[PDB]
Amino acid sequence: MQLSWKDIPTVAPANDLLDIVLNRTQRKTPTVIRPGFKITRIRAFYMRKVKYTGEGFVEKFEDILKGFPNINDVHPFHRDLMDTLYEKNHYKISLAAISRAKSLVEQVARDYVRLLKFGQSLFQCKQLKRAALGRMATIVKKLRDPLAYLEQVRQHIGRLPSIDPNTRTLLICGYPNVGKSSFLRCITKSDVDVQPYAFTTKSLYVGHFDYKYLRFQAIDTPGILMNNIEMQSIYAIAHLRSCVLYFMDLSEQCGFTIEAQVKLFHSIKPLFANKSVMVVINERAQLLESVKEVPGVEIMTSSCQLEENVMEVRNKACEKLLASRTPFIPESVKNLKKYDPEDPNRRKLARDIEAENGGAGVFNVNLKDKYLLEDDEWKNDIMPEILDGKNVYDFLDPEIAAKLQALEEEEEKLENEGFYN
Amino acid sequence: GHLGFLPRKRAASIRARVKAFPKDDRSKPVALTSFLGYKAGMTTIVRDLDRPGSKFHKREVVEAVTVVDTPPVVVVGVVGYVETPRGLRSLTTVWAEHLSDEVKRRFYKNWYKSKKKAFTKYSAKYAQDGAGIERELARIKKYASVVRVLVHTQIRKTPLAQKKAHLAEIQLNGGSISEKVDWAREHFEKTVAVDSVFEQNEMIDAIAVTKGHGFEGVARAGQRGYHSRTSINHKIYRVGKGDDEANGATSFDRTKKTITPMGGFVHYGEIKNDFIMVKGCIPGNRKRIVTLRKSLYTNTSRKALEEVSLKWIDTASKFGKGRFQTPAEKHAFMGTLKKDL
Amino acid sequence: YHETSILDFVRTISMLGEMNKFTIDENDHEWKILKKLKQTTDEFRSCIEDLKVLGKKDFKMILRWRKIAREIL
Amino acid sequence: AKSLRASSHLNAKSVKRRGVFQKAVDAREQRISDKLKEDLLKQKLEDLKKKE
Amino acid sequence: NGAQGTKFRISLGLPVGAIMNCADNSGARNLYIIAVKGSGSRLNRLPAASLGDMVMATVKKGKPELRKKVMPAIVVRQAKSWRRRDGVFLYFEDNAGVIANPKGEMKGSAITGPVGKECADLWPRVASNSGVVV
Amino acid sequence: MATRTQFENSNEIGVFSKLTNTYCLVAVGGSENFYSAFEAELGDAIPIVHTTIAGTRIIGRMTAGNRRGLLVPTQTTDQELQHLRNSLPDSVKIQRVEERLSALGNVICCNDYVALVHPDIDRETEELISDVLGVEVFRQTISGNILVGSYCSLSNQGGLVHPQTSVQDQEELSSLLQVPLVAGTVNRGSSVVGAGMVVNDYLAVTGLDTTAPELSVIESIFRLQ
Amino acid sequence: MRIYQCHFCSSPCYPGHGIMFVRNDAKEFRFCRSKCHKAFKQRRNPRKLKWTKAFRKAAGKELAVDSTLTFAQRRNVPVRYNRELVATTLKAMARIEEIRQKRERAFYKNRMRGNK
RNA sequence: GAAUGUUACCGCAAUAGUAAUUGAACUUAGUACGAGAGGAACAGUUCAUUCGGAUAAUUGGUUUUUGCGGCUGUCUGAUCA
RNA sequence: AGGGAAUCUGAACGAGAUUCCCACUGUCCCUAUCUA
Repeated sequence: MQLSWKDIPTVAPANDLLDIVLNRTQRKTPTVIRPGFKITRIRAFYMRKVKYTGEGFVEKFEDILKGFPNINDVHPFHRDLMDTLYEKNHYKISLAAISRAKSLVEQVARDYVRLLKFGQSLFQCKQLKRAALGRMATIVKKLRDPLAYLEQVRQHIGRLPSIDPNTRTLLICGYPNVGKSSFLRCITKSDVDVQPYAFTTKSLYVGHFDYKYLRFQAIDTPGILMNNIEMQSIYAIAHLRSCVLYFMDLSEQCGFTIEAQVKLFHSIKPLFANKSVMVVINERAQLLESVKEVPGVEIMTSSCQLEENVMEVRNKACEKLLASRTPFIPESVKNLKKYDPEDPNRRKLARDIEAENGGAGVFNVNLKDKYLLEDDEWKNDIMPEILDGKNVYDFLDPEIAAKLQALEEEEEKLENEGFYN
Repeated sequence: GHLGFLPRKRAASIRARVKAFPKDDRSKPVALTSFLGYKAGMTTIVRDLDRPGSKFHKREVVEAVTVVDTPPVVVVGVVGYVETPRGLRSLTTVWAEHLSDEVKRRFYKNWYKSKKKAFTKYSAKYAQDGAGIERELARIKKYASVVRVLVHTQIRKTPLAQKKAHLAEIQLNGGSISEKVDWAREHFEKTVAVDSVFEQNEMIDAIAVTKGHGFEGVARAGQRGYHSRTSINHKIYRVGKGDDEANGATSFDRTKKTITPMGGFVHYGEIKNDFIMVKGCIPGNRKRIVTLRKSLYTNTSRKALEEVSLKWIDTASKFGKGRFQTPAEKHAFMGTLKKDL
Repeated sequence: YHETSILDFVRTISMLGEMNKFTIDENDHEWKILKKLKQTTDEFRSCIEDLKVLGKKDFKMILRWRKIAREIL
Repeated sequence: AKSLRASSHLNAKSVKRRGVFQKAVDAREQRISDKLKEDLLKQKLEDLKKKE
Repeated sequence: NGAQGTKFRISLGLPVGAIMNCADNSGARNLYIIAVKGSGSRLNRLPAASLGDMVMATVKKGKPELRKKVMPAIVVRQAKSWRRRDGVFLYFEDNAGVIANPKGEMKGSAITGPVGKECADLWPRVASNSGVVV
Repeated sequence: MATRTQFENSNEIGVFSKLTNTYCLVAVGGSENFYSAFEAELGDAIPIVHTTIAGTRIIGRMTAGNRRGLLVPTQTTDQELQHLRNSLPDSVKIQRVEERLSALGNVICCNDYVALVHPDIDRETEELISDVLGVEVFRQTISGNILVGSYCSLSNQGGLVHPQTSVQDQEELSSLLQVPLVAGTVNRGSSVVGAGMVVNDYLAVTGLDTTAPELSVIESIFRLQ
Repeated sequence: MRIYQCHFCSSPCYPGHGIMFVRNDAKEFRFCRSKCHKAFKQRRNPRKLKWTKAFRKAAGKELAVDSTLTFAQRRNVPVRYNRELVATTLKAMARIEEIRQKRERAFYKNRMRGNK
């Protein structure tokens, strides 16, 4: 599948694997039969056990085979990256041994069930069942080395970083312990050691940052002097759609000659020739212009102690990577200050009200005391809403006293007339 | 079914007795622990719900409540129990010297044929400075780890055609046994009101003999119903008053009406006295005597702590269909009729 | 949910099934002629507004009425 | 799901019962016993109605 | 997934094997229920849906684009008498439901007829694609 | 001014709130953090109303309103209508509208000057929006999406439509509204842009799944900073 | 809380009584009992059936146009709650009820004349 | 249900059975932890599923109250019954 | 004056058989009540 693989079912060390599959067939299947039963129930008993152990080992083997990434079918970076970190031939030898063993176990189960429908005694049938599961055990005992390898690869691939070969990347290179660890330290949130020796870093550390509203990933590298740790860096340069930031130490530090950095830059030149290189400086000055003889290079002088030029290197890197009627506003809002969360002196929100009053789901918010009225003595509203079959809100208007008195006039205009006799 | 509710047999009496009581604190004031009435009624209430965290916070909920009729219980005795390795053991009961016609009726199965000569020699046993009564009351106060109150119901103030009141035993959860037996001494021949035992927003456990369905046919055939059931955690919504008109009036409705529906409840009369409006459905049917105990323990969740703001009481006709709250609203909507004019 | 004039219904059984509201509009001189009848009074006004509340007996109150309107045309 | 007799929930509910949850019941009890004490005086006035 | 806040009990009117109408302008006219997501389990009892419950339902009469794939369906019209907390019992004219993804996001751009109060409360994006509520 | 929040873990802000120039309307959820989300950004300047319509939390896509008025549907109880009037200042009018349709937040997309409506709305409301809100009313469709509210965010400053809107429809519709329109999204490619964010002349509140490349577009077209 | 009118009777529908019916057009048909609800289901004319109020209005057995009946309006523009403006309504509603009852009684007398 | 004087009321409790169940929703949180993608838990509160004990306020159902009404036929020489 | 359309069998058939489409129902979800 995609970038990373943490989600793999664990690999039992071939002795415990036996203790899982065989114990499960002892616990999950019926275990007690008399010799005095019918032969048909004796047959069906031991058949059920051979088959169930068959499905047992196969289930565990299938989990390994489907779980591990199909090395030559994933991605050219990952096909080669796993080839650098692990002996790719042995990685395919190990998984071939599991694929072999699963087909073996399938063959054993299919054999002994077919052989089992001809058993004449409980003893013969028992000897055949013991033969079957013992044979499966022998197959799994022959897997003590590849499964010990598969557990170690599972653990170490489970902790590998997830680089995206389709997002905007930028490799960070140079000699081991130039000061590029301080660069990624001061560009993003990733803890990389700046310990004063050669190979401090042993793998590709990743740092994410955001500029011009976009997802970037700068990949720290161990460095080039060939080793598995060293070749990891070179293949990261080769297979990633990236720009390479080769770092140089124009100082007494690093413990390596600057001329050796020149020799290494021009030697590794072919595989980063397509990548639009940036070079950052952290007779003699003339041999920096010898580095400048490369078609695509730029030279910049910076200091990691200050936080401005480290940002400016990033700016030029990202720039290289992209090319590769009136509204109504009340003055009560305009005059209002901003909400500073770490301020000792501000207004208390309802969030802090409910905490001070205790609990989230226990505090009942008073809908009253928050609405505007003429007299705040009648704030605690009762409001009848219903009187005798007819709801109050339908009768409720202003000037109902004057409207009532109009109907009072309409009383006396019918009072003296003589409708009530 | 449920194997706990076995044997699934007919109860000993309609008045089921309360099996357990709320514990005891020996610093609390003297107060009754269980009350009794007569369950008869069921009705609909709306209320706004101040239950925070819910989907119905500051919304309105309609719900079914039951009206138990509870006339003021009258104290006619006290029982003292010693703590034994065999359980409890009643050593002395004491009575009220002059008891009603109702309880002297409870002492006979055939009331009319008798000379009504129940407590004649017991009242004549009182007839002096006390001397023996105070001796038995000393006997209770000296020993007897728990003290229970003998009461009875006011059957005549209830519309029931039974005339025969029920005796009961109610323990006291007020500390110092001295104050128990002396509360009783202050309460012979006197009556106890409902709201002196309960109030609003209080959880109770109403116990009742469950509506007999007779013979019925491992899922076994036999008797269905008439079992003594205890149901716990029914919230009291309203305690009412007989003399007070506008019991059906809420903070919102405020129309002068009694919770009694038009033409009363079905198969049972009106209400002419104190009542408890309990939420949900209490076991038993109408006309059934229920005994209301209180909670056994501190049962506070937010279903027990919240305040009920009753908005409206449905007093429409349960016998038939409901269209009018008052008789006044029937002939207000109707206009005037034939026999009127 | 469909709305037409009564006059649109006149000029066309099949109409009444799909419809919900026929509308009364007094600005037309045509409706002023239809207003002055022994019909268009006694229950007929409310029958116009709520067409799916009617039933068979109130459909025939309209189907007889349409032919009265067609003879005026 | 935690049971009805789950030990941790019983202990969390005992943390509740020593706070607000009992105090409200211990105020309600005082209001009930108060009205019970009020019920003696009314009946004693109706004793003095006949004693008059 | 998708449902906002708690969900309370209303009566069950739409079992498995019930044909309801389709209400969105996606293309389908009707919907056949096959399974109800988040239901109880008795012996012999069919899974019964109600208003505002995500069911797995197939198109029977509609566009071929909406078919070939069994997809989630939220019931917006019930026609069986359920209860509201405001006193009344109510029911609609017909059974109707709207099709959506497992996240609760709508495929259609508008829902015809009334949408139930409970359904529009629980599902936010149904109320976003609602013309009529209640 | 672009705030990013949630209601009971929900990105659809416009469903659970209605925010205008003179008021903010919020649903009474268990969590008060949504109320405090606005009270942080708006303070005591414009009133934030703890409110419900028909006992539903889904207020913003049920109501209509601007600086002058407020429209609620038929299903609004007289207690909720009493409550809204009590909470609001007397400068803003309130009217319950009786219609075929009840989701007003999906039907009346408006600002302080203009309004877009559903093409099948009644004439009575068409002459009621004109009076209570005092705004120009248009029976206009946004790229065949008949509900104008959920698929168009709108202000006095500018507007935001769903990305399926045609260029011809952008020019034609912005000619009606007289504001610049940009086809954009909210909450990581959600098409519902009206309920995905609440907006006025000085604040834009989105959901916590709205990515920054979309957030820059929102800030630009509504011209905050 | 709202006490409604039955779509058939025009009788008072209390909360927790009868059934509300909603069409695909979406309007509310509240009923007070299943007598009225089944009468609606049968697709009857209410104004033909005598026991309803719709009949009694149009046939004029009861009154239709009156000054007391114009105050039971479905009212829309809300009031800011004055203690006085509610205390006035409480006595106003009890007043208008008395006058409406006396007027209806007078209408019954004016209808039942010529029988003696 | 006889018996242990009769008869009645209130009780005690040996013993026997016993029951609750699981799911997620809001704060706690977009915090801990995290290159990122993502992403918890206790305390507080809110619902629901299954199971049980109930109950009929309302809804729906139900009708030899055959309660009232309508239709068809049939008899009193016709109406009404 | 109960449908309809195919097919297997001896173009309609015949209470031939099967399958599907449409309608209907307590067969069921899930029982409830009444009468004899």
